[PDB]
Amino acid sequence: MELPKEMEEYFEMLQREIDKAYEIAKKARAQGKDPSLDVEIPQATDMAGRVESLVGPPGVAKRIRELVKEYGKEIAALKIVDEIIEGKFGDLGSREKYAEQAVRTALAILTEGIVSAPIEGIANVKIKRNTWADNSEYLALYYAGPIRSSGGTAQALSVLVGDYVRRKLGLDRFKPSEKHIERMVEEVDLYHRAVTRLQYHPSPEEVRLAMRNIPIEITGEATDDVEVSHRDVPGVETNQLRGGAILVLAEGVLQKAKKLVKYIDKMGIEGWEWLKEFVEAKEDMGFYYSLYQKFKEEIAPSDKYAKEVIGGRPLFSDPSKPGGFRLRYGRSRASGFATWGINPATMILVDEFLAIGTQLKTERPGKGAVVTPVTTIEGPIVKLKDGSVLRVDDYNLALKVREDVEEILYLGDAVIAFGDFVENNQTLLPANYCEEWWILEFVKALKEIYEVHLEPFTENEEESIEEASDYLEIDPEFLKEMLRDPLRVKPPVELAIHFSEVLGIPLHPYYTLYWNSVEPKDVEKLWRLLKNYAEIEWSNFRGIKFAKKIVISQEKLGDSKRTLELLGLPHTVRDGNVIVDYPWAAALLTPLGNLNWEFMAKPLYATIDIINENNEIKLRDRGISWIGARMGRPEKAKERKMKPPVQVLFPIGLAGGSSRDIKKAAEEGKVAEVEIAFFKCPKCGHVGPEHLCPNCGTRKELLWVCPRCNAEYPESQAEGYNYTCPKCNVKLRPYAKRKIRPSELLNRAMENVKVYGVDKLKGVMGMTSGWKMPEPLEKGLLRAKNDVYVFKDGTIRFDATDAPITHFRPREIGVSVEKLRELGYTHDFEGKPLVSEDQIVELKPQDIILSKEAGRYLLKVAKFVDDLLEKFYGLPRFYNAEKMEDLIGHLVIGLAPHTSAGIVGRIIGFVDALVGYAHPYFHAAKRRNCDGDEDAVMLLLDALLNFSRYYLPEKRGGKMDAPLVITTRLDPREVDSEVHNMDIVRYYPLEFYEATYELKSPKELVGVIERVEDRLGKPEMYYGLKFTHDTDDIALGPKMSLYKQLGDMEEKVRRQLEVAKRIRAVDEHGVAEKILNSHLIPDLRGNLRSFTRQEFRCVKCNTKFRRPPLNGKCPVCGGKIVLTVSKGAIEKYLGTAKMLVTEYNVKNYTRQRICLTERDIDSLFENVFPPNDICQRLVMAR
Amino acid sequence: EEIGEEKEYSKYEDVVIEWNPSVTPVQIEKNYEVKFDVRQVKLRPGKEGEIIVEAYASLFKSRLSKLKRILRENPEISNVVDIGKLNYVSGDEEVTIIGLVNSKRETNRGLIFEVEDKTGIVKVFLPKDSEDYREAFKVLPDAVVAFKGFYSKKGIFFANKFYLPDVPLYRKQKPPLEEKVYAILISDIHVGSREFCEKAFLKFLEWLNGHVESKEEEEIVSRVKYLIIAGDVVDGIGIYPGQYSDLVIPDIFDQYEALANLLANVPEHITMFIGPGNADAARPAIPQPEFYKEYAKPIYKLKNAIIISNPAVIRLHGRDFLIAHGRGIEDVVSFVPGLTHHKPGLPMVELLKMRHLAPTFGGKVPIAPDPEDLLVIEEVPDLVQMGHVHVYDAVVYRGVQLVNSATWQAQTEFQKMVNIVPTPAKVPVVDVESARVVKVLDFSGWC
Amino acid sequence: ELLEKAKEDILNILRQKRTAISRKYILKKLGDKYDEETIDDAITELLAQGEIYEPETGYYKLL
Ligand SMILES: [Fe+3]
Ligand SMILES: [Zn+2]
Ligand SMILES: [Zn+2]
Ligand SMILES: [Zn+2]
Repeated sequence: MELPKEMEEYFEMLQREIDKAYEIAKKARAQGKDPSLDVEIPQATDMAGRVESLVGPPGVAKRIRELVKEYGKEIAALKIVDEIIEGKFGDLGSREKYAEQAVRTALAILTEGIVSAPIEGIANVKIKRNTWADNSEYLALYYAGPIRSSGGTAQALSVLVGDYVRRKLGLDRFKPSEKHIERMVEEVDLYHRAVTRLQYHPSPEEVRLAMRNIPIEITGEATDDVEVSHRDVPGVETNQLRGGAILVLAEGVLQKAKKLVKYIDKMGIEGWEWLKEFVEAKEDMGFYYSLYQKFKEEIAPSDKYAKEVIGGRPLFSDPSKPGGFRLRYGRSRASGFATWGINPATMILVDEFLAIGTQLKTERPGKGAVVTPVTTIEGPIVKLKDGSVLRVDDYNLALKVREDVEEILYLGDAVIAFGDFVENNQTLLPANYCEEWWILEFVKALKEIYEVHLEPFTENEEESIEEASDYLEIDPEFLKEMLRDPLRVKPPVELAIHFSEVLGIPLHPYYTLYWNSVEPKDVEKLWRLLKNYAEIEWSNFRGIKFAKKIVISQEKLGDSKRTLELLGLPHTVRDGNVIVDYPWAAALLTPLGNLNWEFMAKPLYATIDIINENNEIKLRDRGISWIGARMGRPEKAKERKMKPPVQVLFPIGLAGGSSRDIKKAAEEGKVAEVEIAFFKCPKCGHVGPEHLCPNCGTRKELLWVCPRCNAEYPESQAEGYNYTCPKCNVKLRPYAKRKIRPSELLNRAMENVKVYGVDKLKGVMGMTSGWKMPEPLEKGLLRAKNDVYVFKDGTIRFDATDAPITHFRPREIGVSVEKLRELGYTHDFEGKPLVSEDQIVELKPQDIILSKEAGRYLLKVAKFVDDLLEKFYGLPRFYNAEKMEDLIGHLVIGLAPHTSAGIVGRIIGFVDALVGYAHPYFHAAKRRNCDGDEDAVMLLLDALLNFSRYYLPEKRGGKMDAPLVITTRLDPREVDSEVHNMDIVRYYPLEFYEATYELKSPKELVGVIERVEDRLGKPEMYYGLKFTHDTDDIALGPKMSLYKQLGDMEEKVRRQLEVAKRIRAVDEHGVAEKILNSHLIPDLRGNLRSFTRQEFRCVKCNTKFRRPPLNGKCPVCGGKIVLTVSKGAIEKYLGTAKMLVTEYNVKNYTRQRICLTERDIDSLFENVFPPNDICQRLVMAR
Repeated sequence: EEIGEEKEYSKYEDVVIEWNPSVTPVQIEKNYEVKFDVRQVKLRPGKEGEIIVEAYASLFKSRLSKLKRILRENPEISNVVDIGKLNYVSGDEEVTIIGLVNSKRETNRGLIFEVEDKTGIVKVFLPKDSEDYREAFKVLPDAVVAFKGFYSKKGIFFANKFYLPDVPLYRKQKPPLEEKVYAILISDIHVGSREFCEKAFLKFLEWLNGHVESKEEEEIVSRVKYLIIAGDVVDGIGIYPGQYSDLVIPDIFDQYEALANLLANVPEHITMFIGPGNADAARPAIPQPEFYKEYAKPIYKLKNAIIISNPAVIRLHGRDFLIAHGRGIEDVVSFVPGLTHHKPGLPMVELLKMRHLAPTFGGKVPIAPDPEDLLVIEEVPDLVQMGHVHVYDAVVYRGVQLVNSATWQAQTEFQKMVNIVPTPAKVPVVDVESARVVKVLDFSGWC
Repeated sequence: ELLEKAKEDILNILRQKRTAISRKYILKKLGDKYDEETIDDAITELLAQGEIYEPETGYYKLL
């Protein structure tokens, strides 16, 4: 590729920094104090290198690179499989080895080398024979637990690759008996009932159809301990349930059948007709009256998100109900991938249950979303406690009037991108009327009438502005500012009316009330009331008559005041009168013709239709489309600790206590019998767990023990003997059960690193790795001194929620222009030089914005690294950081919990919110989207120094979530498919808006709106992306959610129901029953059932007894015996349930169940412990 | 779990069934006395957990004492020594130990137990060649048993016999009755369900009123003076998730009112005994004292009804009738292989020869905290009645008759999911003089 | 006759676009074809005849 000058320089600068880190990492490791003599994280620059360095075989990178450009990466996998079978890459051995290597390599190529499915998901590949049917050979694939988190798309491709390999090796099909099919049908349903709710639950007929045709077996080892009815099935070695295989069958081939069909068609695989057949079989009146009916028929409300309600997680809007979330089409600076954008005022008025980064269970576009503040869009309309109505579009106003709010008539707006609609295949909803539509109509009208060409959102030529201003008789500066920023700059009402009369465009959306939210009869009554009992003050503007003030008495108005509230018309109540102020009197009286023509209700017509029939100024619908949502999974930004906190990976056993404190064991001078590996010095013969000899100063060799005769062999002899004991002819091991003295080791380490003042130092009960090599204790001492924690591999990690960002301002992240110029930034997004902190700058692919908590933790980690380099290795310091602002320009590694490949990033700033901001390409490179996912960041030098493959767990899944290979360049072509649907246009055109009323599928509009996919291959995919909606600040709003300040369940339920009561579009009575049926009755009944079948425990020991001891004491300890399920567990939720039953109007079934539960709890404990109430009234009425 | 809109149902308010003038009842005096009732005992009189643990300990100690007293009645049992006193005696002297059963393990040469008494815990080994090896092969945990053998200083009690508290092999024959009296046993009505048989129950009610086709049935009906119901009179609410859609009368008050309206057509000279069950509005754990009066009032006001506990013993003309709902049959089936449903007589034999209605703790039968155990069969009865299995069977073991009343509910989906095929609308007829079943009625043709 | 042609052109301009039209646009469009004096003469003759009327100063519309 031929990139511009900037991108190549940026990548070269990143490479120079990486090389600078690697040089120190290499110098430090060569001293011999670590498990290896070289850095254990290789770097790769493309998919081919990652595939070669993850699954092999050696020498495959060049072939992949050659074949990809020729065929296109789908035929390349097949060609690589063919070449591996033929033996071009060496002689592997038996046919099973060839099959395993080919399957792993092909799946890695198709998956792009990031997901750990080829490494851990697939366990074995074996050849088996159809003994019962024909004695013919077939191919079998075994799956492990890690396959359950590898994604749906990776599961089906494995089946496809297995089928291709078995076809290429000249094998036969898998022919199942009826017993196999019946067992699979039972197993799927049993798994769904017992252990986990499958996202897609297949019908038994579909399961049978799948089992009858797949040419390869789908089996594995038992994961859960649940027995099955069908037992001793030939060819299946476990009577227990298998999880990975059934999740593959349910979610890969069935759920993602269409993608598999597309891959089959593109690749050319034959024999997959049944899947294609299954896929194809699977799939006199007013204007607005008809539009509403057709919308209701074609698009139906969805209530899947509101099935479950959890206490403390409120519900904000009912499914497709006016007064909820308005739908606005667009993408903000910090949203678009899967992220919504809402006004910060909405967050405050819901009692701060929503904070930046909080997940939402959404109805229409997708299942989940994340919130991010947008200031340009509108906010809630509220009713005060004295009857006044206000519009809140500011943070300060919401902060000021929160305590006086009585009802929330409208929640606000939501900004959802077109790319999400394309991704989820959601039919377009009718668009509401907004400013960007109005400005397009404005410029089109100017072009048609006066032949003057103008463009919104850009800088137009001066002469055109002057000519248009002369024609329209307005100030040219105002016209320029309105065209440049139509969202923030709005004309007064008199200019809007003049524009509507002269140009012929509709009324401005700002001054249009929710006219279709009220029936025509209410408007008919309001018309007579306003004509008879109202005093109005008039005004003139260029021959146009508009109202200025309306005063009407409250007693005469009567119940028509609710019509004004439903119309969203601000007004005040004073001295028994209702007063309508300046801008809104015209908004109310102008669409009605200033009372010149009478308003009469007629059948099969709406309010806007009647208005448009006999009025000069036309209107458009403002609230046609609504969306509901619910809260789940608050935002997260915190450091990572293993379940018991661990500061060093050193085994201690039970000699340290529950906290596993090495220092405490050293003080008491105990002897611990742990299972650990030792080393032997070649010259003096010292034996110890350290690597360097404490006396000579020379590197030691590992000792191998024989499990039977207990003989020690150094590394050289063990290599010579082929790791077999000559006497016993058994396999040797690197570890043995040995006894150590913690006091001497700790004292020697303390003398070594000159650290003495440490109070606690926590290790592990037992090592998991096969080598069982311990970490040096000096590292633990330094970690304890600097108060940092260690993971399984040996690194320190920080976990946070991820949100997207594409453009930023220097003032938001607290960085001067000089530092940005030192970092390489020179221009803004419009092409002008960077001179001010208020400009908008495009974000480079691998630059990230951290949070304050992340900076606070990473400062400690940097101090730890510097201390380690200065004392342990005797090398100059690297970071030299005194404050978190000194980490700007340094490198990190991003990693996802379900992958085994990392990407390098660079820090450029900090924010106050609890999120992690990065380019969408950065998140796509970790195979994640921004709908509530959590990723990890770690410092590069710390990972290079401390990471070792020897520390990893032996069992499957230990290589998952580990930096086995990192990537130094970012290529949008090989990150993820979802990001290709994201839209990058500055503003949507008129064709989109007019096509919304026809209810089109988004695939018909792909050619109109530019997307990322159209730029792939060209040098333009790295720069030039744009956004629709601006935002003043990306960290404005509440930081922490209210769910974290509530401890008791009763307080949670009370706050939840208060929020439900305040919102107009939520039925609190319906919410009251959902809590009882989803969170309270199940727990009460489960605890009541489990009380009578519990176990008993001793306090000193931890022995479990299935029945109480007769003497009342522990048989061995003699200590006290205590319950497992106590009375407090049963009755913890009873008062809240009683309150819900007595206040809100619930069904009779629930009332009787709760009353019976009370009676049952009371009756069970009668022998042990010898007025206007809901239960008494219920039992007295009948 | 979603509850839909309300519905309109019926409560059987307009059912009247009269008496045939052809059948003239025979004048027989009534001799019914409730020998045992849970609400007759008075229980003797601070962290809650400590008191709960003490209550459970007292329960198990009381069970041990009662079953030890039952065991000692066997003449062949002699020279019983405490487990904590095992070291005093020599290693070649025969001794007998009595205690509960903690764990049973089957080895390649015999059986190994862990037997616990109030003084200690010992490990026992039963050789395979022992005659009473199959009886030890079927012993459920938490049952009081006895062992007879020598003790080795190595710490293993080598036994050669295994005893259980059984029914004695000889019992005196009761005196005859001047007149002949019959009784009828039914259970599991489940009023308020969709699968409840209505036409079958109405035909049953018309059989008690003298509408019969045969002369022998005319003879039998004129001599019926007792009717007994054991558990599951109503379907309840909230038993399992997904029950509202399976209910016709989804309210507890109207369920009991409907049961009262149906039962009012029972003839006047017949006396009814009704007891609680699993689904009924009563105590969540057994033993259950009675129904909640404020909920089940309509069946309290019947002028020929007596509410009894679970379990209870009824003496009819000098013959003892043990009546329990019978949830302990399920625990026997799970443990011992070869005993399945559709033949519930054999699990009943096991329960009887262990002389405890629900021995195992922590299984699938809930046991309530009580200072004293009331589930021990203290006196050998003449007839035992249970339910909960929905399959009819009747066996005789050493002079006692064990009868399992059927159900009035057709096959539900949960049963066909676990493969249980019930036998609906079958009614045993028993003779008081002999405590034996003389006839089985079949109303299953109608519904 | 050139005045009559100018009057016809002025009538044609307003018919195609059914809205109020500023005077500057008319002057620019007519432009070099007719000098300003003739444009004003045509406008005043049209207003005298009553074919068109002015809602505001500098704005004309069909009547
Ligand atoms: Fe039942
Ligand atoms: Zn040495
Ligand atoms: Zn050896
Ligand atoms: Zn203990």
